[PDB]
Amino acid sequence: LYGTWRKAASLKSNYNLPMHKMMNTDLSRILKSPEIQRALRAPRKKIHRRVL
Amino acid sequence: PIRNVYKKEKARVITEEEKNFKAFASLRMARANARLFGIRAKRAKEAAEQD
Amino acid sequence: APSRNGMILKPHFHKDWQQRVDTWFNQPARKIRRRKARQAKARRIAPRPASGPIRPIVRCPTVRYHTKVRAGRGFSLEELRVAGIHKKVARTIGISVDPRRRN
Amino acid sequence: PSRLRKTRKLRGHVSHGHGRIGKHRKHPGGRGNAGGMHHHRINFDKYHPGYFGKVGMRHYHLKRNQSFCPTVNLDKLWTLVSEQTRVNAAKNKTGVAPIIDVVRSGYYKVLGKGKLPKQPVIVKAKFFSRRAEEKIKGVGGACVLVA
Amino acid sequence: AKSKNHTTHNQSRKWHRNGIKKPRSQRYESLKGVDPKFLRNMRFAKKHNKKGLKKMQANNAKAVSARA
Amino acid sequence: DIRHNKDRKVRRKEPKSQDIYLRLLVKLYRFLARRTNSTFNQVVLKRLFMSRTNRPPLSLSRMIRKMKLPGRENKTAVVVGTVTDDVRILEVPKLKVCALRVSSRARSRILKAGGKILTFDQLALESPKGRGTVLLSGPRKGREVYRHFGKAPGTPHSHTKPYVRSKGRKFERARGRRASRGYKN
RNA sequence: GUAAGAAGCCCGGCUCGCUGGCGUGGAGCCGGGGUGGAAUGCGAGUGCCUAGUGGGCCACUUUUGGUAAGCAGAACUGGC
RNA sequence: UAUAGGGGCGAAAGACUAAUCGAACCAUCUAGUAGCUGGUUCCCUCCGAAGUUUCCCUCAGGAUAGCUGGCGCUCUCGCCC
RNA sequence: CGGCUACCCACCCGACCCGUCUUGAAACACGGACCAAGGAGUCUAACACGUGCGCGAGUCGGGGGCUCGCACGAAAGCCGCCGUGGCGCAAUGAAGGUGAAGGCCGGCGCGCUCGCCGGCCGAGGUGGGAUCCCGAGGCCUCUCCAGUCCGCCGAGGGGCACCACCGGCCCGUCUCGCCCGCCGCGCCGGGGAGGUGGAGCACGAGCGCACGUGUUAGGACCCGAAAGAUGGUGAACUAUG
RNA sequence: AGGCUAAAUACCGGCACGAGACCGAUAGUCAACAAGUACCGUAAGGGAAAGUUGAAAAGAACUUUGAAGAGAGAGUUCAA
Ligand SMILES: [Mg+2]
Ligand SMILES: [Mg+2]
Ligand SMILES: [Mg+2]
Ligand SMILES: [Mg+2]
Ligand SMILES: [Mg+2]
Ligand SMILES: [Mg+2]
Ligand SMILES: [Mg+2]
Ligand SMILES: [Mg+2]
Ligand SMILES: [Mg+2]
Ligand SMILES: [Mg+2]
Ligand SMILES: [Mg+2]
Ligand SMILES: [Mg+2]
Ligand SMILES: [Mg+2]
Ligand SMILES: [Mg+2]
Ligand SMILES: [Mg+2]
Ligand SMILES: [Mg+2]
Ligand SMILES: [Mg+2]
Ligand SMILES: [Mg+2]
Ligand SMILES: [Mg+2]
Ligand SMILES: [Mg+2]
Ligand SMILES: [Mg+2]
Ligand SMILES: [Mg+2]
Ligand SMILES: [Mg+2]
Ligand SMILES: [Mg+2]
Ligand SMILES: [Mg+2]
Ligand SMILES: [Mg+2]
Ligand SMILES: [Mg+2]
Ligand SMILES: [Mg+2]
Ligand SMILES: [Mg+2]
Ligand SMILES: [Mg+2]
Ligand SMILES: [Mg+2]
Ligand SMILES: [Mg+2]
Ligand SMILES: [Mg+2]
Ligand SMILES: [Mg+2]
Ligand SMILES: [Mg+2]
Ligand SMILES: [Mg+2]
Repeated sequence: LYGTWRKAASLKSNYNLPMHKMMNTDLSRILKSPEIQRALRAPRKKIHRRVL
Repeated sequence: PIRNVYKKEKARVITEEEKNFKAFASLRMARANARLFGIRAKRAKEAAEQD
Repeated sequence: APSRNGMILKPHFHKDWQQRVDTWFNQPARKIRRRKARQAKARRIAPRPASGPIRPIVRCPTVRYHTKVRAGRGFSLEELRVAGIHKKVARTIGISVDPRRRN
Repeated sequence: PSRLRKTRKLRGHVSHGHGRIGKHRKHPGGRGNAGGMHHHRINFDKYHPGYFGKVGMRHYHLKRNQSFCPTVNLDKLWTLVSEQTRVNAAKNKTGVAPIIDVVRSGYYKVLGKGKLPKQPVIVKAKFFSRRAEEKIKGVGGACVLVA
Repeated sequence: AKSKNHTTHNQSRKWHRNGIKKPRSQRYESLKGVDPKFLRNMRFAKKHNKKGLKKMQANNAKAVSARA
Repeated sequence: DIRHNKDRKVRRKEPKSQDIYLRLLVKLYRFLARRTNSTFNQVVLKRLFMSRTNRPPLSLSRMIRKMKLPGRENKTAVVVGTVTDDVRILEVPKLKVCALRVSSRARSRILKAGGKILTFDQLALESPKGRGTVLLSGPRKGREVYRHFGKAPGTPHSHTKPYVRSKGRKFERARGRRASRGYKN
C-alpha cells in the first residue's frame, strides 16, 4: 500500500515513501566517534570569573 | 470508452531531399500567397483588360 | 486609499451581494442523493448497463481541441443506414441516435 | 487565530494602534480608486504608468481558441519522448532517425534553443521558427509540416 | 485660518539621523552620455581585439618570459 | 552618550522551523563550528538557520557547470538546501554530491551515473573540518519577487515590472509608457 | 566643493570602422616586477515590508512688516 | 358630509392639517454618508518620531518624499599590517 | 518572642482630578453621583511581502466519480487513459506576426569594416567576492633514517551567491547598402551592419496549504445627522365649503 | 412568426425528523413563563418586564402577646 524506498506503492499510483533526512539520528555516537574527535579543539573548561 | 489511440510511425530513414524539403520560408510564402491571392487575380484581370 | 506599492484592485462587491450567497453546505448530501439515485436506477434497470445508450466517436470542433477525440450524443442517420438497422428500433435496442448531426 | 492576532496585544491602548491626532475615519481619502487623476496622481503615475487611456484597436468577440499556440523549445524537444529513444539513436546502427511529434505532447510551434545533441531527428509540427529550423538542419535533422 | 507657511527647522537632524553619506563609488561607473561615435569606436576596438591579440601578444609573452 | 538604535544585531541565531531533523543537524553543526574552528563549519551552520527564501533550490545543470571548473575533480559539492533535477541536460558526470532533501527525479539521474550521494550527518562523519569541499548555492535573486523591486516603475529607467492584474493590451500601457499618450516614462 | 593611493604610478605589446603629415593623438585589452602614504575615532554594505506624522511652540544670535505686543513671518543650533 | 402630504385648506400670520407644519404620521430602502465630535478593555521588555518638500476646488483632508520599526541577508576582527 | 502585609492611628517630607482635542489642562474647557451586568478592529473575496510545511519544472482534485447501509462518517481513503482546467515553464508589437547559445583552433575566396568549411567542449570577459585547493618556512628526550606523532602560515589557483561594467541573443522602430531561394520568379519571402524602446533570454523556481502584517470592496472598530425614495393611516384638534 | 414533455437545479413559508467546537435568562428568535400577551396611539403601527423552595409540602399542629399585619416558644427536613 505504501511501498519501500526501492519500489513505489502498488495501490497508490504516483506515491513513494518519504525521504529520510538524517541517516543516523543518534548524536551521541556521532560526537563520540573517533573521526569527529580526531580534529577537535581542547576543552578549556576554565571559568575565568571576575577578578576584584 | 473513447480512450485515445495514436499512429506509431516509429522510425524511418531520412530521404535525400528532406534537408531542403521544407523551411520557415515555405510557411512564410504560404502565408504571403494566402494574403495576396485575390489581389494578384484582380491585377491579372485588369492587365488582360488592357491586353 | 492606495498604499506605497500594490496591484490596483477592482473588486465586484459594490452590489448588494450578502443577500444572495450560495454556500455549499449541502454538497455531501447532494452527492449521497446522486449516488443513491444512480444505485436505484442501476438496480431497476439491472439487465441494462449504466449509461446504456452507446455514444459515437466525436471530434472536437475548435482548433484547440481538434487533435483529441471524445464521446458524443448519438449516431447519425447515415451511420444507422450504413449499419443497416432501422432508425426507430435503435432507441429500444440501446443505441442513442442524433438526427441533427451530419457526416 | 485571534489569540495570535494583533488586536489582543492592543488592549489598554485607547487609540488601538491608530494615533490620537488623526483617528481612524471611515474612508478619509476616498472609496476605492477615487481620484486616480488628481490628489492621487503622484502615486498613480509613479506605481502604475500607462493606466489611463486606450492604446490598441478593439476586436469584437475574441476567442482564446484561435490564438491557441503553445511553444516548445529544442532543449525540451527530447523530454517529450522516452529516454530509451535517445540511447537507441545514439547507438547509431544505421542512418535512421527517431520521429518526435510535438502534436501528441500538445505543442504546435517549435522555438529555437541551443545545445542540441548530434543525433538526427524528424520533427512534425504545424509551425517552426527560423532559428530552430536552421539549428535542427545544421545537425542533420528534418522538419515535417502537419496540419 | 492662517497657518505656518514654510520652514526648514528640524530637517538637518532628520537628515543626519540616517546619514548624508556620499554615493557608492565603484569602478566602471557607466558609459551613458558618452559620445555615440566614441562608444561605437570603443565597441569596434573591443570586438576586433581578439583577432590579433591572441597571437602577437602570446608571442610577446613568450619572448618576455624567455628574457626573464 | 550613544544612541541605541543599531546596538541589537538583527541576524537570527536559532532556526524558526520545528523540524526535528533540522534541529538535530543544527545541534551537531553548532558543536562542530564551535570546536573544530572551521570557517566552513561556521558558514554551513549559518546557512541552516536561513529561511525558505534564503535557501534557493540549486538546479542540476548549474551544479554540473560549477563542478566542471578546473580543480573540482574529486571535491565534494555541498548544497545547503534542495537540489532539483534538470531536464535540459542529458548526460551527467560522476557527481559525488552532498545536499539536503534531494529530489526523487534527480536521485535516479545521479545514481545511474555511478556517483554516490550522502547526507549532512554522513558528511560530518566523513570530513568534519570540511576538507576537499565546494560550497554551492542556488540563485538567491533568481526569484520572481526580486523582479518587481527597484526604485519605482515611473522613473525613465525603471525596468521593474509593475504589478498588473492581467497582462495584455489596454493594461497599464497608455499614459506613461508611450510618447503618443502623455509622456514616455 | 575636491584631493591626501594599490580602483595609483612606472614598462612592454596588441585592437580601433574615432581623429589623422607622421607608428599622430585618444580610448580598450593583455603580460611580469615593486602597498608603510595627515591626525583622531568607529565595524560596515544592502534588500523588502511598514504604522504614526502631514495645527506646533519657545530661547542666544542674524533678521522682514509693525510705534509696540506674551503680534505676524524667516536662517543655524538647542529645548518643550 | 367633501377636499390627504409637494397635497388639502387659508378675510394671507407660509398660519392650520390629532401637543409635531418653511412640507404630518407609520414601516421599509437603512447598520443611508460624514474629510466632523466622543469612546475604543491584560502585564512586562526593546526600539522609538513628525508637524517638513511637491501635487490635488487643495487649507479640519489625502497622495508622494522624509523621520520610525520589523524581517533579514553579504562580508570584516578576533594570533613590519 | 518574630511577623511584611489588603486593620486602625501619628508625626516628617513630597504631594492640584482622572480620560482626550491641543504648542499649551488641575483649570473659570468638555464627560463622570455611586455600584453590578453588556460594550467596540470581527468575517468574506482579492492583492503585496515575510515565515513554516510537502512536491519540484512541475504543482494543485477544492469539481465530479468509486468502495458497504452506518453513532463518531457533512470525516477519512482512492481515481491514473478523470489534469478538462488554474499558476509557472517566453517574451515583444495596436495588429497582421515574429519569437532568445556562446568560446577555441586551422584553411580558402583580395582571413577584405570579409562569408563558409572541419574538430571540441558547450551560456562570454573584467574588478571585488564566503568557502575550497596547492604551498616556501619554521613548531615534538641524547643521533643520519622514516611513515602518524606538534602544528600554524607568506605567496599562488579554480572561484557559490551577489555587486558594477563591457560584449552576446529575441521582439517593435530609424539609416545604410548587398546577398540567397522558388508548388511558381511577383509593390513574393529570408538574411546583415549600426542607434534606440520592452514588464525580455543569457542552465529555469514555481505550485498548494497555514500563519502574521499592510491596503482595499463589502454596514466593515463602535455610536451619531440636516436630507432622498417607495407604499399606506389620519378633517375626534384646527382651516374651509 | 404553432404546441407538449420527467431528469440533474432552488427552496429563510408548511408538515415531521436528526445533528451542533453556537447562546445559557441584560445572552439566544421580540417571546424558555397565561408573548405578538399586558400596555400605548383614532388608525396605519409600536411592543415589554417576568425561570429556580424543598429528595419528598413533609407549607410550620399546638400555647401565648397583639383587633390584625407581626412576633416569642414549639414542630418537619441533614439544613428554615
Ligand atoms: Mg495609511
Ligand atoms: Mg450599496
Ligand atoms: Mg503606546
Ligand atoms: Mg492617515
Ligand atoms: Mg491634522
Ligand atoms: Mg501646515
Ligand atoms: Mg531609547
Ligand atoms: Mg497601525
Ligand atoms: Mg498665531
Ligand atoms: Mg513668532
Ligand atoms: Mg417630494
Ligand atoms: Mg398641531
Ligand atoms: Mg419630502
Ligand atoms: Mg456603524
Ligand atoms: Mg495642507
Ligand atoms: Mg529605515
Ligand atoms: Mg532598524
Ligand atoms: Mg480609557
Ligand atoms: Mg479637532
Ligand atoms: Mg487654542
Ligand atoms: Mg487633562
Ligand atoms: Mg474640566
Ligand atoms: Mg462652559
Ligand atoms: Mg457634568
Ligand atoms: Mg464586563
Ligand atoms: Mg491542459
Ligand atoms: Mg444612522
Ligand atoms: Mg438629492
Ligand atoms: Mg404618497
Ligand atoms: Mg369636524
Ligand atoms: Mg417552434
Ligand atoms: Mg415552441
Ligand atoms: Mg426537475
Ligand atoms: Mg461561542
Ligand atoms: Mg426581557
Ligand atoms: Mg391569636
